[PDB]
Amino acid sequence: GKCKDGLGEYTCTSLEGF
Amino acid sequence: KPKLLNKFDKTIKAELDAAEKLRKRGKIEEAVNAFKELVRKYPQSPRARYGKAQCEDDLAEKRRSNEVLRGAIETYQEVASLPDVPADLLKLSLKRRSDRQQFLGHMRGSLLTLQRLVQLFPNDTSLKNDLGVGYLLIGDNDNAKKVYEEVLSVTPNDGFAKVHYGFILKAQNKIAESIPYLKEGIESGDPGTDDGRFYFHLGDAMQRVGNKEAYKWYELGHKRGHFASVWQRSLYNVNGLKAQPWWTPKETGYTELVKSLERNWKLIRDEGLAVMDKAKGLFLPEDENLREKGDWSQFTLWQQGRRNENACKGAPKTCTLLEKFPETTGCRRGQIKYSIMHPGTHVWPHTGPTNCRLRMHLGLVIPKEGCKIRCANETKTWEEGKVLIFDDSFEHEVWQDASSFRLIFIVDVWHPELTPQQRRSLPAI
Ligand SMILES: O=C(O)CNC(=O)C(=O)O
Ligand SMILES: [Mn+2]
Repeated sequence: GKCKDGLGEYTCTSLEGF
Repeated sequence: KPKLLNKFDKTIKAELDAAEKLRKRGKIEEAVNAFKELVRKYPQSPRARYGKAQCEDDLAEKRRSNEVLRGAIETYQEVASLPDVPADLLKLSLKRRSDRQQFLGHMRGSLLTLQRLVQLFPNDTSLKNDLGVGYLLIGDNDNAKKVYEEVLSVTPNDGFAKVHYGFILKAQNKIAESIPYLKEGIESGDPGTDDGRFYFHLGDAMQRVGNKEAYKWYELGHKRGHFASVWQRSLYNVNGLKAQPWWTPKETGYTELVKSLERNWKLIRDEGLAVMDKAKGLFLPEDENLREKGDWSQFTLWQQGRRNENACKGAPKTCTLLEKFPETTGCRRGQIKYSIMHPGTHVWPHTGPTNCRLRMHLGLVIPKEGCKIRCANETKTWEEGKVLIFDDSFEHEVWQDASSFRLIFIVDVWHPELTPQQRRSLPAI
């Protein structure tokens, strides 16, 4: 689930680690 | 306040405090060894084990190592496994375990920890809420919704549960239902309710129902530092970037890209039309609940700075043309896509997620009338073979009332004032 045109998702980024 | 020492740990409180003292003084390095010595000497001490974990946690911060943080995450688990662990310490250790698991993106692992925490402390409302966040972070809104329903059946006044329930309801296009939950939730002032997401979606829900009180909440979100302005409400921002609804090519500095799009616009059009005719399934309906009504679909060539190889086989020349412009192909907070909209379409006022991109629109097939786009207080029209540029982090709105289809080409670029290093490091959106 990605934020392309909007801000519909709880988080729009997905980080893994440092 | 928090009691962290069981009967035996109370008998070694001097050694334990000594080691913890070294950790607070930033001398994390000899603190690790101090707590590791205590763990060898007292292998069942929960407080010693927790100290080892916290030190490993700080060492992860210093060294920036995923591997050692992974170690810390195991040590936090180890604390919970030991006998006679004080309730406060058990909760603290497993809470931190989850937090750090989420940081690494082990969201599945985090969930099991949160489920365990709720199992261990069935009356702790905050932990049920945290479990709800865990479900949200993995995209499981169904299970998230259940959790907050469960919380609200016991604790109806819990603001955290209300804003999050409201957020889920709005995501489900339960606009009217979501408003009182978002509103009462923010109004509760409970910790975790003062979040830009809830201001953003409350005002939007209100806009969709014709409640003119919407901008009062945008104004408040601005006042509380969530929005750059009442018009520009993106939540993933680099502060300071030049902010204006409409941009000229020269103002962006991407004049070579604009020249190429406008000079070569017909090949871009023609490949788009070919896909419409021979492979229309490559156009995917807009799926972010932005439409009041009508038909709107997009055919994406690049997203998050990654070329879609299969999609580019449908528009090979267009993709080859774009390869020359890393300012868009490397824009990891934007896309490159065809966008088709048909008559009887109205896109709600909405806002993009980040101020770090600018959005170019190349007209490909534009009916003489019926099509227009508003950004902020200004409405404009497309032209075939001509580029429009706007900042979609500003509120914008779209209508299609022509008598045939409207096709544009959307090319996102990094905000020009972003440095090469910022362009390199910003997480993808
Ligand atoms: O593609 C369209 O017709 C409408 N586009 C947008 O709202 C956008 O580009 O952010
Ligand atoms: Mn948009």
